Amino acid sequence: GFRKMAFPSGKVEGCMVQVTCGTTTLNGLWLDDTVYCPRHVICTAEDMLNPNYEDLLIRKSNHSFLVQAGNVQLRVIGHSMQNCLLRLKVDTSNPKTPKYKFVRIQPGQTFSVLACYNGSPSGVYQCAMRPNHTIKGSFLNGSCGSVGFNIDYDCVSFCYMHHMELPTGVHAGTDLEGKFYGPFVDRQTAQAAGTDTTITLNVLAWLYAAVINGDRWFLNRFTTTLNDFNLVAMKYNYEPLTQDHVDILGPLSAQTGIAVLDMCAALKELLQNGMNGRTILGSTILEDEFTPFDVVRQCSG
Amino acid sequence: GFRKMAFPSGKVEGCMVQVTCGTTTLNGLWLDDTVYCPRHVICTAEDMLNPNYEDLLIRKSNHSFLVQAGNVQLRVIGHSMQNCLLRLKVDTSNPKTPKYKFVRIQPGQTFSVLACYNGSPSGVYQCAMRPNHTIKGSFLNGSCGSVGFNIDYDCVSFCYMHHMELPTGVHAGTDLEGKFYGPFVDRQTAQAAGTDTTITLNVLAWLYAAVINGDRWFLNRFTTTLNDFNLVAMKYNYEPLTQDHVDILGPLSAQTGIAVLDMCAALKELLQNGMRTILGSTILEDEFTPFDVVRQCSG
Ligand SMILES: *[C@@](O)(CO)[C@H](C[C@@H]1CCNC1=O)NC(=O)[C@H](CC(C)C)NC(=O)c1cc2c(OC)cccc2[nH]1
Ligand SMILES: *[C@@](O)(CO)[C@H](C[C@@H]1CCNC1=O)NC(=O)[C@H](CC(C)C)NC(=O)c1cc2c(OC)cccc2[nH]1
Repeated sequence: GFRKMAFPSGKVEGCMVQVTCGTTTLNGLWLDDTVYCPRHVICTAEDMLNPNYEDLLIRKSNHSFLVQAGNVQLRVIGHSMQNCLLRLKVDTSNPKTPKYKFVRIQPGQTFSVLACYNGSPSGVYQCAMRPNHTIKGSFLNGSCGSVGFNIDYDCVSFCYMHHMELPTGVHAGTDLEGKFYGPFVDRQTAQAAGTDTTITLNVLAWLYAAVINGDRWFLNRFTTTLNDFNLVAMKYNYEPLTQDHVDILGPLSAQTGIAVLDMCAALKELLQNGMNGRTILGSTILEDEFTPFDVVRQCSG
Repeated sequence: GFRKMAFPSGKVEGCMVQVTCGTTTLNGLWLDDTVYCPRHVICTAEDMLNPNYEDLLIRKSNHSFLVQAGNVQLRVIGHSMQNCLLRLKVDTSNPKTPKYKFVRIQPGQTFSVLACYNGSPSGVYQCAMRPNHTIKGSFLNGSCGSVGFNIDYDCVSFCYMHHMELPTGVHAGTDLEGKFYGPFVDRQTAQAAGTDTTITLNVLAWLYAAVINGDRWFLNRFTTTLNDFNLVAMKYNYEPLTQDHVDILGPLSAQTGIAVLDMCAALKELLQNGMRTILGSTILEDEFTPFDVVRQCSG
């Protein structure tokens, strides 16, 4: 079969802690002797409308922060601001720290989210970095500080820390350097994102995954040039496909025997005609949150 | 919006091992000093076509089993078969054993699956046990012995151990007592599942989830008996509701003030007259249980 699959979250669960400053509590990520968390933990409800973060942070001391790993309190021995995050130095190192890296994910790429509440892991799901730099996640009150990550041979690449839910229900956050993805700001305001687009490379990978798993009703005897495909794709708010993206689909094309441009012609027909009550891999819409890597990993190992 | 979400898998990852007999390898579950795994690990590829498990197990000794946590071997000191599983006693009690229970889930219930290969966890996803006793999973060669589970208050309830991929691409397995879900058997044969039906309980949970989010156009001024609903639902390939299903809907019914039977009358009208959108599609979702809805609406 074919399902949306997240990385096993164990390596990340062992890093989640709770951070409290006054009456504000959120999640933190404890790696070696540092705890990372969103900086708005230092704000009161009144500060959040227009916070002068450097001004608010200089008024805090080490004992202002209560850090808890389960029932155990970790003593904060230093603090510094890391863009929209705080870096809290603690007096003990996390023995459960995996091999890790901090990466800045690009639009179209996917990652797993470990949703946490009060320092306790609660759920794990897969998300994609949207072209408009939001993520379509599922986060409730207390989820700030939850992280997004990928795993490669026991190394955890952390790429996202959660901060905000927009009025439309989509989400905004930062990388682990504290830099927001997109034009968002950590202030208590209603913020709109730019117009989103469909991740074309991922839709094509998902159509290849459908062929690999028996679904091929949408295929046709036609072909298209890359430019003619891109003209139709842009008309429907889909990202243009570059020659680099065609090359990425090489392995999936060689596996199914379907040329990349032949799959583009099938997608062009789907965009123009529609699905007309039919389904692809159980879905009634074109799915764009599976990368070619996600498809290859799930079908081949 | 709603999405499939799995439980954090760490407590289960700490229990995954690999079990090998000859060149046949699969996954096992290590809890305290016992390792549970599919009994077909004792078969060569040719033995699987028509195996006599009792006879095949007589010639296996404790020294025949290679159990590994990573590349660390755990010595087997006892073995027994329990239905379609093997229970191997090992010389080491797993320090990472969470608080746990073994449960046999009912059709319609959801659970997380930790797909494993060679004892190494690879991915996690949420599955629903279909009324035909299959799951629409994603499994490759080497996935046998992967487990399904739910976590409630740091207690892991194990409910599924993977054994087979049917010719239609759906999957079959057993509970942690080795009893298959459905009429399947552990042999290398093409087996067919019965025709599947829609999980009525979960469609009702999805309607309550829509009401919780302010989408309530489909509610009507009538009610139905459970029997009248069951008779109409079966004409639409929907499962009949049981007293347990009505009980499970208790919290959602109290939260919205919609009696379960009043919601069945709304669903009955949707079935007989069609659909407009709900949350906000024309297709009703049947893989989110009443617990899944509460978990994503209330937190
Ligand atoms: C964090 O848990 C707070 O620590 C929280 C997570 C969201 C709550 C619900 N779902 C979530 O994803 N984030 C916030 O509450 C942030 C805090 C900022 C960065 C200081 N704020 C918002 O997400 C936010 C504020 C407003 C708003 O105002 C006025 C109006 C409309 C939307 C909105 N979202
Ligand atoms: C286990 O990993 C074996 O240890 C394996 C898992 C499947 C392989 C691929 N995807 C999976 O989910 N299970 C099997 O290979 C089982 C072994 C049995 C229980 C002894 N066999 C099947 O799943 C199986 C056999 C046949 C078949 O024959 C002939 C014909 C059609 C389908 C089919 N499935």
